[PDB]
Amino acid sequence: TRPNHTIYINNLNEKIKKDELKKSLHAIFSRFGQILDILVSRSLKMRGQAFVIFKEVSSATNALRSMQGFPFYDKPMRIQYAKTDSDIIAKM
RNA sequence: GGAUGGCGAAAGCCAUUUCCGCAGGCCCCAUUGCACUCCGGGGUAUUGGCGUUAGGUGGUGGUACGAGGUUCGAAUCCUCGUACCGCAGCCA
Ligand SMILES: [K+]
Ligand SMILES: [Mg+2]
Ligand SMILES: [Mg+2]
Ligand SMILES: [Mg+2]
Ligand SMILES: [Mg+2]
Ligand SMILES: [Mg+2]
Ligand SMILES: [Mg+2]
Ligand SMILES: [Mg+2]
Ligand SMILES: [Mg+2]
Repeated sequence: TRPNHTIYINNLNEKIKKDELKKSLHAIFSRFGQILDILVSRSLKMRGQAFVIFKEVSSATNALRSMQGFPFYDKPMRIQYAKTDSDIIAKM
């Protein structure tokens, strides 16, 4: 557990189309602090996972302790910090 | 794409097709995966469109050619249109 600007989320319902997932994720997470970006992919290795990048590490960390396990589409979210800064954060 | 026919030396472009295929509907298998350019696979439906970067309307930049205007005349500047290309969305 090494605090990062980006929370990593897996165990997401894989049926949900992309656009919808982002929309829903943004509604739930944008209320923990300002969000800079949400990355969703439905590649063989990326599906079921989502990368939410807050603007301040204090937000990401708060979202984590709070949304951990939260129902989402009949599936508990499993959240963690992202093993590595996100492209936009690092350049900055 | 294959085949067949048309102009061609090919490139290509056109056409046809109860050959194969693509996006869109609907099901099924597989994946618990730490990424930032994308990207598993299969069955069935399969009109129309397209042809592996594989559908469409209208829209924004571009490339191409055309028209009107600019001008003495323009290959310049201006706008309009069309074909295509990367693009966002929406629809299939
Ligand atoms: K045919
Ligand atoms: Mg052929
Ligand atoms: Mg021929
Ligand atoms: Mg001939
Ligand atoms: Mg041909
Ligand atoms: Mg299909
Ligand atoms: Mg298929
Ligand atoms: Mg002229
Ligand atoms: Mg004149």
